[PDB]
Amino acid sequence: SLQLLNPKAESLRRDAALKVNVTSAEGLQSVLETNLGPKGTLKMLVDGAGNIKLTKDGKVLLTEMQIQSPTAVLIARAAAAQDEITGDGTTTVVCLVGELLRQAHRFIQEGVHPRIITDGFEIARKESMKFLDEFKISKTNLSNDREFLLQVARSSLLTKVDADLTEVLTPIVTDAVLSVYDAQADNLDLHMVEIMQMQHLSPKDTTFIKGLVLDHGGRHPDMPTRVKNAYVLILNVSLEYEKTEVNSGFFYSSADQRDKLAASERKFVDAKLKKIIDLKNEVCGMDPDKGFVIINQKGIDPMSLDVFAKHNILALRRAKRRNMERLQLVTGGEAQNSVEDLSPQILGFSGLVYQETIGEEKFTYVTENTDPKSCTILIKGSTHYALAQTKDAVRDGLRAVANVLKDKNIIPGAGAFYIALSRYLRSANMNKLGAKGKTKTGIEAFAEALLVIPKTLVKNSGFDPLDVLAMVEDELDDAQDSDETRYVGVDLNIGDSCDPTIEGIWDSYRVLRNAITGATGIASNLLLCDELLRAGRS
Amino acid sequence: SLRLPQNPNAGLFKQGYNSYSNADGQIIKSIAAIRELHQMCLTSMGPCGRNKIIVNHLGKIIITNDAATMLRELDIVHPAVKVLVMATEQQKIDMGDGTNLVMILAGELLNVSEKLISMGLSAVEIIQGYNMARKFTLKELDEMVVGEITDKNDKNELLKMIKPVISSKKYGSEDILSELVSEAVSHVLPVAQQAGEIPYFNVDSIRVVKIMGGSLSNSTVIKGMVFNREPEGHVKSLSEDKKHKVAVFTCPLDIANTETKGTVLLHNAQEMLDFSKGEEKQIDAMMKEIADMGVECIVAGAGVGELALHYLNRYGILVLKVPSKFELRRLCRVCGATPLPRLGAPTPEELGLVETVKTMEIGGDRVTVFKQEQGEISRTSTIILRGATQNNLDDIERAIDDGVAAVKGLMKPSGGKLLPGAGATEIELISRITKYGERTPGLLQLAIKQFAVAFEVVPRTLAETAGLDVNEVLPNLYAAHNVTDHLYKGVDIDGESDEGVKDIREENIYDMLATKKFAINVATEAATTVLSIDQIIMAKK
Amino acid sequence: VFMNASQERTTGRQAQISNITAAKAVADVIRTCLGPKAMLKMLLDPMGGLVLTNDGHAILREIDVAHPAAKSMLELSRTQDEEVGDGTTTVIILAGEILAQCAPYLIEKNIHPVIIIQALKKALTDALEVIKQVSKPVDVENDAAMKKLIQASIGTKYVIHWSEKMCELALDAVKTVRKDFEIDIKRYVRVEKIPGGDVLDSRVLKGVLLNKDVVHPKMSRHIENPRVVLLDCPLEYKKGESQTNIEIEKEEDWNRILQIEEEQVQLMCEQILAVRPTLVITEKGVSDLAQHYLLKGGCSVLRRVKKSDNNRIARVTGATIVNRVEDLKESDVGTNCGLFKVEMIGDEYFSFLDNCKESGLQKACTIMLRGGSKDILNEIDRNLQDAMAVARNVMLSPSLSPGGGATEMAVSVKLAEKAKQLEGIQQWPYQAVADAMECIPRTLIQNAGGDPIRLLSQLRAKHAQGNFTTGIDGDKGKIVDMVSYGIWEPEVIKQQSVKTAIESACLLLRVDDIVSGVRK
Amino acid sequence: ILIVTSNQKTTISNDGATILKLLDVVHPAAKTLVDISRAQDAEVGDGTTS
Ligand SMILES: Nc1ncnc2c1ncn2[C@@H]1O[C@H](COP(=O)(O)OP(=O)(O)O)[C@@H](O)[C@H]1O
Ligand SMILES: Nc1ncnc2c1ncn2[C@@H]1O[C@H](COP(=O)(O)OP(=O)(O)O)[C@@H](O)[C@H]1O
Ligand SMILES: Nc1ncnc2c1ncn2[C@@H]1O[C@H](COP(=O)(O)OP(=O)(O)O)[C@@H](O)[C@H]1O
Ligand SMILES: Nc1ncnc2c1ncn2[C@@H]1O[C@H](COP(=O)(O)OP(=O)(O)O)[C@@H](O)[C@H]1O
Ligand SMILES: [Mg+2]
Ligand SMILES: [Mg+2]
Ligand SMILES: [Mg+2]
Repeated sequence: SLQLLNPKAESLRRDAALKVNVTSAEGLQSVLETNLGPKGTLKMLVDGAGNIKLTKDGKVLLTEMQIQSPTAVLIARAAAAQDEITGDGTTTVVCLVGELLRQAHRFIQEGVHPRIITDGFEIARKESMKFLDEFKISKTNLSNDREFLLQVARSSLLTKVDADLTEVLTPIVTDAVLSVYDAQADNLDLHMVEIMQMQHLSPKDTTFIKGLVLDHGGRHPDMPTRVKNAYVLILNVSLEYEKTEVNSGFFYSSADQRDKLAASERKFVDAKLKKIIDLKNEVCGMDPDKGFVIINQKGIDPMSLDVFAKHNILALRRAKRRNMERLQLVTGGEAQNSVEDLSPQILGFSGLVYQETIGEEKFTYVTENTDPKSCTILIKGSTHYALAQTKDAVRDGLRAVANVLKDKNIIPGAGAFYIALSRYLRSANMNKLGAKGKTKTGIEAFAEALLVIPKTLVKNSGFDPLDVLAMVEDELDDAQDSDETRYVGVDLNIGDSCDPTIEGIWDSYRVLRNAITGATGIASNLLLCDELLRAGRS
Repeated sequence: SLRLPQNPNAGLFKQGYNSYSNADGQIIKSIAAIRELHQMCLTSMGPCGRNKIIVNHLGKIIITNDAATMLRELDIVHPAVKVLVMATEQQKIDMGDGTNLVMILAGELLNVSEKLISMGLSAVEIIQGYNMARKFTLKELDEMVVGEITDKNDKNELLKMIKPVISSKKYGSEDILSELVSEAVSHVLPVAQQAGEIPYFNVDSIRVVKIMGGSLSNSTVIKGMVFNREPEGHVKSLSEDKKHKVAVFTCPLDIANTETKGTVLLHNAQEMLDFSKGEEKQIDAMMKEIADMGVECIVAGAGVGELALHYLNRYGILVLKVPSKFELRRLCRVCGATPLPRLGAPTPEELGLVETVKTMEIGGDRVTVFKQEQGEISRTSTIILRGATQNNLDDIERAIDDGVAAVKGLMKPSGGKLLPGAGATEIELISRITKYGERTPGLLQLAIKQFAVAFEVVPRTLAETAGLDVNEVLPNLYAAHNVTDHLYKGVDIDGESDEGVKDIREENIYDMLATKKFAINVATEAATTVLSIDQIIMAKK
Repeated sequence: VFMNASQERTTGRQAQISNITAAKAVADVIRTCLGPKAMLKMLLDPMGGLVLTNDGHAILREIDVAHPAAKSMLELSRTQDEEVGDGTTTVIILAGEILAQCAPYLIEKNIHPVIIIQALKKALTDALEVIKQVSKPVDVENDAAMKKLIQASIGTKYVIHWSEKMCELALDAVKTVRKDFEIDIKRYVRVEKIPGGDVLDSRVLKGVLLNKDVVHPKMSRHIENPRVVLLDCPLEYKKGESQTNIEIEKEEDWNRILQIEEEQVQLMCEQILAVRPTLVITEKGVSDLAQHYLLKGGCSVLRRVKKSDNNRIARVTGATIVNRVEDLKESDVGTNCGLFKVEMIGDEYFSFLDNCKESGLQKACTIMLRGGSKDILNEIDRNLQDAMAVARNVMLSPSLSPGGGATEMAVSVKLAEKAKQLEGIQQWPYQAVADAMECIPRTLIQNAGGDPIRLLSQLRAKHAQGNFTTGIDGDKGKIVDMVSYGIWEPEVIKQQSVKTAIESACLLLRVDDIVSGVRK
Repeated sequence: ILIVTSNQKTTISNDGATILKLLDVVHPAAKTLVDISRAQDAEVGDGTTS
């Protein structure tokens, strides 16, 4: 019928559209499920320009590789919204949507309508929230213990790199959120940490710095790199020549006025710089071991570097926009644009400032702050792809530890929630059915589709999933024979059950929320889709 | 049964994407394919190594036995090779030599691990094996040190340092090039009774000025620098003043002009008559002050006007452009002055001293020589290379850059101690790691043994380039280590090498501790990445 | 320009590197096609058929590789199939490893490709010695052990479930073809197929099975004691050799010419009725008239029967190939025929010839196959060739070598122990022979899903102390001795595997350069 | 030796300095003779053919 409207159109309806949706989901599942867990494989995104990059997150794999199929675009957009708000759990979303469409399509072939199947997923979804809010546990984060944050960070960073690099990098994640905390307002910013890309000794030789680190060096050699006590000063207006906005030109009457009109531009430079020199000696004159550094966002005149070089003034330029907020948090200063009003109160303080010449560039290091409300992480590496790999590891690990402070509740990992949720969604007696023999088909499909996560971890480790889960369902049952909350997990070293809690594996509360909510919505709408169409004007 | 169903995941990722996962055979495809380029760096290894001519797409030909330099220009489509490419570049921008050792050791760990993967050992265990073997290698290298140096000032002490590095690249020239580099370092370092607290050193201190023609023996050392530039205005006196104050200007010497654009405005003809003399008297007020203090040389980075050049010719002041900004500051380090952008006039404190400046032709082209005697210098030197071809002089420059980079590798850390070279410490590490594997029972013992076998290429590669049998001198060398004297056993390269034993101290071949540690770490990290990947995803073009 | 060459001469070390990589690639295709848990392979030929199998020989027949070094590896399967008929995948998978292990040395320790050859002949000479010592004899007349010997190869195929019937099917067929030294040949083994039916009712029956029916309806469809007589000639008047041209002058000649056409066929039919046969099997076609009086005596006429099917009838019925009908006697007439009967099947008619069963010429037989489809028939037919091939080696050679990789592992241990006492330049290639012989158990462990690291380590620890018959159970993946496991293979297959694999390496190792595109 | 380049301008010479400069050499090994000839022409100015 569609060909009569547009001969150049196409349409798959009610059997070919369903196979496309399920095969595209299973095809996306079979490729991308291998990255799940610590034993997952590394992918090399080699584009046409030859750029090499190692990663295991499903967000960046699907972002660089354009998706041709229309179904997998909807799943990639779900991983984008998952990675956007949360930053973790993209591999669980594509596996749940692939398994839900697989388990649902098993029943659609048996002659069941898609409507009551999706109705069972929503009742099963709401039943999981009534199971999740009872399954979570509350802890007191006021103590600020380091042992809990390390093992929680180790659980997230083991799924990115091997063990020896995780042990070196897992203190860097815990050191990121030391001072950034507010009990009353409950405000916690993630963007204040600064990720610098540079080539140095090795990835395993990185370290945490308390204060700020800028990528700009001193232009003149005469200024001192070592400064024992520095008072920062924030500038935003550009010190160079700014053409008068209103078009203008110097028409000199004689040759004697040429150098005088050249000195007219020198007066406006000396006018705004004289207050800077007066600001230096206002604190104390002839004070050794006390420097004065200036951080400007816009450019600096090279003619003016001689003025800063004579008085031993460190000047940096072309700074970032978000760094202006980070200066006052680290150094404790105050941001200023003009130079009309100046005082020693607005100035910050720093205990140590130094520079290091690495290659054809120089990096400025500002450390030894009194009460800094921010910090930075140097991403050192032996190549170009390790920087992006460690950058994705930190950007995915910062969200896992930051959610512990946003909400004190935390779920045990190692597939404990998926295994425990399977039994609870078996038999809904008279709680929430809605109809006889209709909703229960979807309850069974949703319960069986959640257990693919612990099986996928076992497939990557190289053991049998049914054998290691037999003792596990069993362990949980024996636990039940005692009326006790013994949470069981999946250990990939020996192929046996373990306690998620005791051993050291956790998951964030918001990961499982948006993953189950996003997967159930996409799995529902794709089952409701009965026909694919295309139309347009080339 | 004619056309296949065409892999019904073809609705997924486009045809340009290629997957080469494992189980299918990715490891077997990779470790092998890279054996071609492994033989490239293997043949170019040692003092008798063969340089390789690489013609890039632009046509700039380069001929080198330096492996790194090679892989920068090679457009390599294989992604697994590129992990080894920029991993070697990290050694270049940092340590500066060994570019070839890190590539050979990184490739051999993949070649020798064929037995582990083929037998069926887990890939995750192999990464844990080499990591623990890497830690034992770093701890064990400190005990085999016998070259603890603390002077690092005199020229004869550098014969154990620079000459092994220069002996690798173009082995025939040892004493001549070592004299140029060692004499350059002595001019760079200051004269003092005790210079400590980590004195500063950089690779930009020693520069290389390439001159066409002349034998390599006729080269000499210059404390200043030499530019291919035409002087203007006059001939120098060369002994009369005995010393010359040199002002370096960033801005030019011209009637000063404004940033925003202006023009000449004249309301009447009275200003027209005085405008011709006003420009002359304006510069004369600023130029006469410069000549009062006796500044016999001016350097202006931008273009100098003819009006400013005319006033300087009669007083006999030397002029020079120096358009590039990087080489402008190096001249300031020689005289010991600071940049003075504005024309102005100057001061005794900011102006430096230069003994003499003389102009001649070294290879037919007129050049300006800033050589000075009895003057004070600080971090500046040059080596005038004379050679028959530009292609050969390019390799001498990188050999000197690797030589002075080793000086940066010594003086920047607290200790750059030596080690026995010529296939001496590598065979010792095979005995150490062989004994270490038996101490820890477990399934990872196979990885520890195969990690030691990868170090075998270092002695035999010197024997293969020497035209010797590997199955004779290599097992005979193990009998020499049975038992100080056993530590200084190495590989001989001579017609009398049938015995296969030559003492190291007769010729003083040594290697750096920090260079081999950084090479072993980057080599292990390079092999760690290639063995950790399983899937490789390509794209169109 | 110069002669048709020098396109891109692969010379030096890189030429041999491509051959080792190409030879290794042939074994990787059928790496999973070994052991009891081996996977099947469906290959698509360009004509339109399909070959479903796991035998390495049948797989490599259909494949086509445009490389000269890999084609020499392709021909080794024809060496094994047309010598014994079993272990073709074993030949291809072992050689790959031998070329691969010798490679490290060729590439790096620079041992010239001739010194490796001298090392392998001494390894080949020692391999036959230990294979002769490890093998134990077995009685040939023991039917209980013969059934377990025949089903050793069937266990690696689809019909292991019907192994109780296939061993009885193959044992009866081999003894029929066996001549009372003990030489047998599979050219009389009829591979006739019947699509459909159940495997249980499928059975061997003594005699032949035709695809045709009788010509005239009045022919007897059930004869108690048939008497078969083979004919080669046309039974009809034929044109004749020379330029003939009868010229007819009188009117009474043309009817005479057409009348002698009736009398000549009467003369050849009447002399056939001197012995009064019941069944006359003619090679070429038959006329409608001669058949009519063959009927006036009690014979039975059939359509043209190809030669092949008559040479089997000559050995079954005991008749001789006869063309001249005037020299037909009573001694050359076939006799002792059991039964004659024609069944109705929708495909075609089928005439059965049974034997009385009661030295002389060797008897032939036809094995009935009742599969599920056409590909199941061709799959089962190749299993009989692989199963009946095992029965020939025990008769030609009473020796019996242990299976399950125990024989090749025994070669690995003795060559490894003796390599230390073989001090010299030949030690490195001689020790590398054991590295490949321990892979043919490694492939079984990989297909079984176990870890070959600890199993092979446990294997070598128990092989020197426990016994020489230790091996890996392919189903369970544990160390189980072959004596209790009760599965054995002949020693002749082990000889051809070691000989053909090493002799293939000696040819390919001498390759220096490759030059393609010279001429036809 | 008479050489005529692609731009069609005649250039006759006896010494090997400018003969090799006219013929644009592609091969790197053949450029070695051209480099020493220009180097000998630049340094001394005699014996460029020998
Ligand atoms: N060490 C571990 N042991 C067992 N399970 C783990 C471990 N680390 C992570 N997991 C499981 O992997 C799942 C996803 O974690 P992760 O890989 O960090 O996110 P993503 O799959 O988005 O990269 C979690 O639900 C968790 O149960
Ligand atoms: N005359 C000689 N006798 C013995 N060995 C030598 C001689 N000259 C050079 N060598 C050896 O050749 C090797 C070349 O090493 P090379 O690859 O240049 O070092 P790197 O990898 O650090 O740059 C050195 O390790 C040195 O020991
Ligand atoms: N049940 C079994 N358990 C372990 N190994 C077996 C078993 N059956 C056969 N093998 C091994 O497989 C090899 C090939 O046997 P088979 O499959 O019969 O020949 P082909 O390779 O020609 O198919 C033999 O060398 C034998 O060691
Ligand atoms: N008058 C002469 N008699 C003998 N030999 C000569 C004479 N002139 C030149 N020669 C020799 O012949 C060679 C001439 O070199 P030639 O090719 O003519 O000049 P160039 O080498 O500059 O191109 C020189 O090696 C020189 O030794
Ligand atoms: Mg994660
Ligand atoms: Mg077989
Ligand atoms: Mg001449």
